Amino acid sequence: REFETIERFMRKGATGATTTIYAVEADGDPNAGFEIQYLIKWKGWSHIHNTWETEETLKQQNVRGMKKLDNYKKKDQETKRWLKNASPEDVEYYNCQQELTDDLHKQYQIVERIIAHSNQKSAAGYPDYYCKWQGLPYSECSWEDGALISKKFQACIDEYFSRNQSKTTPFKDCKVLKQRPRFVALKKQPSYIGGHEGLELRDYQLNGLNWLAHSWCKGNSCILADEMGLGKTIQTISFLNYLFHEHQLYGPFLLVVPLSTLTSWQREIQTWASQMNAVVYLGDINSRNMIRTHEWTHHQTKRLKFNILLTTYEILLKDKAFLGGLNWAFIGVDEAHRLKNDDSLLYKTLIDFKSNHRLLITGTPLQNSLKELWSLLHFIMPEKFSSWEDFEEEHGKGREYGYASLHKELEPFLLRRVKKDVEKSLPAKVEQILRMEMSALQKQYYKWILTRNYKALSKGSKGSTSGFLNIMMELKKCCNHCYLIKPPDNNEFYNKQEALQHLIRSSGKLILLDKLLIRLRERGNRVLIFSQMVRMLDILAEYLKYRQFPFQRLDGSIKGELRKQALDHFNAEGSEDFCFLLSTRAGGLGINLASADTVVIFDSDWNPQNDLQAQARAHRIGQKKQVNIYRLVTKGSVEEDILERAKKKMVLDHLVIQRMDTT
Amino acid sequence: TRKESYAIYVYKVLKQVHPDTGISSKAMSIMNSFVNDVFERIAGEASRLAHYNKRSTITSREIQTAVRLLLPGELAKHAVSEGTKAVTKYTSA
Amino acid sequence: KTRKESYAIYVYKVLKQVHPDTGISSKAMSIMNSFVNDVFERIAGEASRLAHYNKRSTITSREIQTAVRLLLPGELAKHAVSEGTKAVTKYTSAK
Amino acid sequence: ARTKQPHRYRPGTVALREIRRYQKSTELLIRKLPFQRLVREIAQDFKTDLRFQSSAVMALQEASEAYLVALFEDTNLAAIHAKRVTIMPKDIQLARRIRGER
Amino acid sequence: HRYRPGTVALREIRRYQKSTELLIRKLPFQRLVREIAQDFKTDLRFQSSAVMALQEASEAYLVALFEDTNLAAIHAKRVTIMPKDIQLARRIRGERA
Amino acid sequence: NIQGITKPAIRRLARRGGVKRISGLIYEETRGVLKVFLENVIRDAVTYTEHAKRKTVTAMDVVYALKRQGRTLYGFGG
Amino acid sequence: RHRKVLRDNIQGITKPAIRRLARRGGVKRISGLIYEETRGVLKVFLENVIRDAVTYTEHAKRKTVTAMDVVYALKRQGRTLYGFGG
Amino acid sequence: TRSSRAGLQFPVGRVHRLLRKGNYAERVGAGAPVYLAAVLEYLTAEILELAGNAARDNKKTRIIPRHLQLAVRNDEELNKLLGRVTIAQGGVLPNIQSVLLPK
Amino acid sequence: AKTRSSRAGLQFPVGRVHRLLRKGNYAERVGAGAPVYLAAVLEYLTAEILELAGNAARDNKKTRIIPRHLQLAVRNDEELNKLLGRVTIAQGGVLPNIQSVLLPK
DNA sequence: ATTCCAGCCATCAGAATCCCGGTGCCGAGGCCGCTCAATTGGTCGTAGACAGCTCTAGCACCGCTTAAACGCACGTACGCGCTGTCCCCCGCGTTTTAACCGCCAAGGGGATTACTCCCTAGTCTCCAGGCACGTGTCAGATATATACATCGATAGGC
DNA sequence: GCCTATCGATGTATATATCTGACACGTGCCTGGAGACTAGGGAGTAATCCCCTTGGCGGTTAAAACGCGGGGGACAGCGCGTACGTGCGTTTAAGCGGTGCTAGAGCTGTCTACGACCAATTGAGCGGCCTCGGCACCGGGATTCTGATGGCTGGAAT
Ligand SMILES: Nc1ncnc2c1ncn2[C@@H]1O[C@H](COP(=O)(O)OP(=O)(O)O)[C@@H](O)[C@H]1O
Ligand code: BEF
Repeated sequence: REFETIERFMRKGATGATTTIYAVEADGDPNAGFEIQYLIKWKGWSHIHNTWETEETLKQQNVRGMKKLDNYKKKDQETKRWLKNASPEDVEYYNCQQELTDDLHKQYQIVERIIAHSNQKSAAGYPDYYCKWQGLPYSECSWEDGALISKKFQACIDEYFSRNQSKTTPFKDCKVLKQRPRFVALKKQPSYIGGHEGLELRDYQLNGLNWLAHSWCKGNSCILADEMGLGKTIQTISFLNYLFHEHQLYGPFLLVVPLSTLTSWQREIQTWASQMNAVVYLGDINSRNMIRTHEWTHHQTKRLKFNILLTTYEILLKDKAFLGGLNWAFIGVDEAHRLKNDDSLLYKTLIDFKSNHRLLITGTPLQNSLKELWSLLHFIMPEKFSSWEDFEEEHGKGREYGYASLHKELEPFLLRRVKKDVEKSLPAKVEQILRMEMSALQKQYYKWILTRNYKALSKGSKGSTSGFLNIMMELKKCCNHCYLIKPPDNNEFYNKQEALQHLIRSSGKLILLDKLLIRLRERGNRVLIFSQMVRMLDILAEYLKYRQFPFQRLDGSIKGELRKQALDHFNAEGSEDFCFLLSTRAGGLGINLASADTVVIFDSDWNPQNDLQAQARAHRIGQKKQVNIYRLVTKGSVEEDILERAKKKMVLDHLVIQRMDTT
Repeated sequence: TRKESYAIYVYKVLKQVHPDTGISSKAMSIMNSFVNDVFERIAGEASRLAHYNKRSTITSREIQTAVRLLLPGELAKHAVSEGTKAVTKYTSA
Repeated sequence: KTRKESYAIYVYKVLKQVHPDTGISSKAMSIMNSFVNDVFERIAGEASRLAHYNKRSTITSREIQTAVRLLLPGELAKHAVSEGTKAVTKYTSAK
Repeated sequence: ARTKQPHRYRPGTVALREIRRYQKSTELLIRKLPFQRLVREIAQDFKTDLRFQSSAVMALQEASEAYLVALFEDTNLAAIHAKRVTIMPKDIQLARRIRGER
Repeated sequence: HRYRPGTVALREIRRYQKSTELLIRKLPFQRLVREIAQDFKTDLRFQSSAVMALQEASEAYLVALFEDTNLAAIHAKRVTIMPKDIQLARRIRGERA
Repeated sequence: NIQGITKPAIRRLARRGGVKRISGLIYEETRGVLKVFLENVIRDAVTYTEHAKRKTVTAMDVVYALKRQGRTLYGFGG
Repeated sequence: RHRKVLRDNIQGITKPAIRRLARRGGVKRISGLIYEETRGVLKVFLENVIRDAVTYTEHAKRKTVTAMDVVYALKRQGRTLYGFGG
Repeated sequence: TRSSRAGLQFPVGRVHRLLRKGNYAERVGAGAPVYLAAVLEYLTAEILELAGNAARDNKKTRIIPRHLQLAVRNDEELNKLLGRVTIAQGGVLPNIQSVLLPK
Repeated sequence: AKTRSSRAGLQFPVGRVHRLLRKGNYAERVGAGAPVYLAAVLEYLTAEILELAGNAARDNKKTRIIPRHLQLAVRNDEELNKLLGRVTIAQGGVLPNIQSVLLPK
């Protein structure tokens, strides 16, 4: 059938080069007489050029980008008008915010690590050096004058050269992998640990290090489940350092640290284990390319230069290819309970990573089912636990002897030391549950939700009736605060002092919370608020801004770089921040705060282990004072219903766990 | 439980026309939907023909007329030829 | 001559109930009969397809209701549904 | 010693490239999640507390994209008819009216 | 006396839109229908109602096509219909695509 | 025979459509489109007639053919 | 700071999305008023389809809209879709 | 009889017979034909009322296809129901585009 | 053989078509030849579509028929385009076509 | 100081529907009788209505990356108004061809009816197409490669 | 105001080498299709007869058909100006991974109500007639455009 350009917008005479770090050292401030301007910022040049400049200097050089000044003018006018009307308390909050922000900005000027050096020996003795930025990703790396960097940052060039000349970097072939050496008992802390500062590991840490070493000599991987607050990471880095020195093993190591805890690990690997080079493999694609170019391979030998990496799960997943061939011996994982669901892509990714020793670090590995514990055990040695059905039949529930069998088999693979058995100095935790009655507005919204009479809630609100497809999550919102379901009408009250009263009376919980916070304020105790609803944090922040001192915040939207500063400011001695707003899943895990005496759980997670994790953020090694924990519960509401499940689960878990001790 | 479809028969047709070629699952679903649609269309036209002529039965002739009404030109002619051949071979048994 | 059924006697009663002093010619009547036939056929086809899709062997009143809602515009659909419900209620009353 | 002591395509070149690219690619163009949001919002007006199977939204998106593409083709023909190159709302209106959409 | 171009056109528009009679001569249409059918089967007979139905359908189709053509013409800011208008109308309708 | 559809007839049909001015080329196009429509309808009409084993094309055949083509006609039966 | 404002869901069919759909249709130049018109047309189409889909769902005593409901709704409008059932 | 019980002028028995001898479903419910008859009667009543109104507007007293066409095309809902339907002798709705009218 | 498709020499299921017609409420009776005829028609249409789909696939250097290939085959054939004129094939896209008036001379 | 086009109204011939009365057809709408199809009453057996139960799979977050959306700047291409020329159509008169109507005649095909017998639906027993589920591993998704057609658009040939 | 020529650089395309998930075959079993057999209604005829389609013909207007002039639209070429495209830096939110729950989508199974299929029987609706009014006709009636004479002046021009 071409001229420079402005980057951003932040006495008379002080301008130009003389104000730069080349001359301010010799002449300081050219004038400091009795108008005002803001810090220099140019597109294309490093921040280390900080100076004080005037409106005319840009014009004189004909810098392209003057038209950009209009937005800055808008900002200036808005700030001027807004600040005057701001209440004195809000003014204080804003001033503290500015004070912290300028310090954040300045921190960039401090160079952390020289990355590369140019063959052009300027002045025949000053090669150009590629300088890293403190608190900024590798994407911002720029070359700087060798002499200039030496004047203010001499030591860093010595660091980079010494590391470059070093030969401790790992090698592809190792005889240790073929046959493990004989175990040697560590009777006392080696002198090289802690450095000249003489830092001493606590005894239980030394015992755990001995246990981990013994397990390594047998070739068996292990799970470390030390009770939260005992410093698991210190023991991990101690094992790494032991592998370094007492075995001459400088093999690749890969610690998958969460994002919130990355900086803590980095600081501790710099203080401890200073003999090892660390690479924080975080940032955008370009920054990772920069690392993979400069800090990855020793081009003169094609050998690996790094010792310990610091990656997150989300980044490791998105670059799983590159590491797949560069097999690492010591693939460590922190906050390992993410591996409790073997189907999760992290499990399938890491299980294909050829590793010789994997150590999981999780405070509460027991979790809600034996399957999760089996999953972790499988991650230890896939050969010995390759079958689920066999394990299930071998450990049939109900019979009492099976639990003792479990506690026997776990002992060589899982190590855990309760606080009371290793450090009695720590004050005992105080747990109190404060019932509270729902407010009348809460009761009316609750009645409407239960009847699903959307007609009432819709009055003057954009809420969608289809958003009620999960009544549990809306009942929880109603219980917490009315504003979550129905945004408050800002036109009802123009005076803040009245809107604050309405906000307080709107939520029954706040009626107790404000009084509790004031009473703790009298004692001078700092308070940590953990909540699993991020909008709840917004509500609480708005409430705080009216009355109390500046507060730091930690939720998943806060970029990592700022979390370092927030944590340091709250922890730093002399801090005035009254309380810390921490989202549970983001900030409740791992971070070592140890600077507060109250931990208030606004809303309870479906999983009590997360709540226990949050409580332990304060109750850590650094606490010199007892911590009082208050769990908020709304009487006559589903929140108690959740707590009943929590009680059953907790009783069962405690009964099982207590069998581990020979009491 | 069991859902019945034309997957295997379309696959046989494919391995007759293009032995090497394969067929993705969504392509197979598309072909199944097309077969169902043409089936229902021809059946409906045949039913209308029967009701109009006050018949009570659908015969090969009704299907032939439905094909002539639905498919255009050469497609209809070839479909009619194939149907006549199939019926003849069936009777020849 | 064999018998050709039609709705003439019914359309005429409806006309004499909405407009007593009015009449209808032989072609307007044919148009009305065709319209009735077309609406019947489309509603019946909707009911049949609804039944087959839902794997059911009966054309219930509810099938006709959904068919009318699918086919007629909003206001016509609402009025037709109301009248059908009333008719069904009255029919079931004399049980 | 640093011490401190362009190309531009013309209007229409990229449009043709986009035309070719999106005629070649079959990938869905509207972002899935906002379309799901709009589908749910519209459905709310008919029956509250409705649930949607994941394939229902996909089918609706495919049908809507195909309908919009056909409408844009007709609109482009209408614009060319007026000896123009820009599609304007009256072009869509004419296309719909001819197609018979009220 | 002599009307300006356009007046009689609107007069005819009003005359024919108001009325209902068939516009095409019946006998030429009968001949066209018979000729078209001849290619399919010889000796065919047509009921008068069949021819009238075909005429009604054809007139309705042509009137609708002319309305669409008029809309297309106005789109180009013209007032006179020309073939490309019919072609555009058909293509948009899907008849010729 | 197609010429039997004369210029005045197409003129009148255009008038009913609201056309005020008609180009001289519209007539051939109208004749062609009419021929195509007639062919499409008549083929189905004959097909229906042939199935019935008849020789006279009835009005019902035309009605069925139009209903297939989406041109439902009321006035003769259905 | 954020003023708690939220954009309309209809505005979620962004200007680049209409631009891309136009590109697939062969459109070289797009007037700025097309976008609102396109949004309205899409809303009307979705309303027409979803009405029939919801009716079908209600008939089955179901509270979930299934792909077959959408297929049937589109088939009613003469817009048969393939690849999701039949 | 089965129509007086429903108060419908249309025939329920004929609708039942057509539903059964129509190849629509294996069996047909008792209530289906009454519903269908009521719907058809309502539609006919609406069309006839509009047609009679149109006839009054023309001073005639006998409905003819012109009247039905006018009624259908002047009602948006009825026009949408019968969009693809052409009525013999119905003519067209008087509609002259503005651009064609004189200044 | 014991299978009605072998007798007719078709691949499509003649008995399944007979079941569908018999259960679809299309008519009160179904002849023996109607299933065979309909099965043959369906088989021919499937073969016609698949030939073009495979040709399009081989043009793109592919080996599996995807919806794009089916759409290309359907839209590039005048007859199949009329039969499937109102059919939207998911994930099939559209035929490449740029109006002349848009490209420069 | 003076004035002719557009222009508000103008005012008066025609040229049109329309408005009206007559006249008078014929198709409505009413009545009659009688068929057959709808109604009443009965048994009868399965849809399907309801209940109880298992898990998909659908919803609601948080968290975090990172690509796409967004806002703004620049300039140039297209739109839309405008003017002017030309030809193409409209309107009208007069001639020519053919519809249209009425009465008539034929016989061909639709319609109908009696009678027959063959093919289909309904029931039963008995497997082997068919499908769910599992699985091993090539085709395609995906990195990194250069190779190849030009936004122009700049510089020199007239 | 033009031809060609190279890279302000740019984005497709056409090559590899992974690796990875979807897809092409295998295997158990249980439903559904296929061999038997039967009953009986519907389809298939051959007759008959009635209508209504086809074809003739003569007169008889209506329409179609040309032919001409001149008005006003079509359509081209020109000229502003603005809104659209392109491109960049910044932001937003989609997308995806992980964690919870549980509403509700499908199934099984029980047994009961309500349709199907009968039989008598009876009245609604059908075809067949029959006889006036609604609506054609068709005037001359009125009157409602409508285009060319018109009066004037403002405005730009004299
Ligand atoms: N060996 C040690 N000696 C003294 N203090 C220690 C030691 N190990 C840990 N710490 C304290 O623990 C804090 C770090 O907590 P860390 O154990 O890193 O948290 P994580 O639970 O994430 O491991 C530090 O502030 C430090 O003061
Ligand atoms: F318990 Be640790 F701070 F993770």
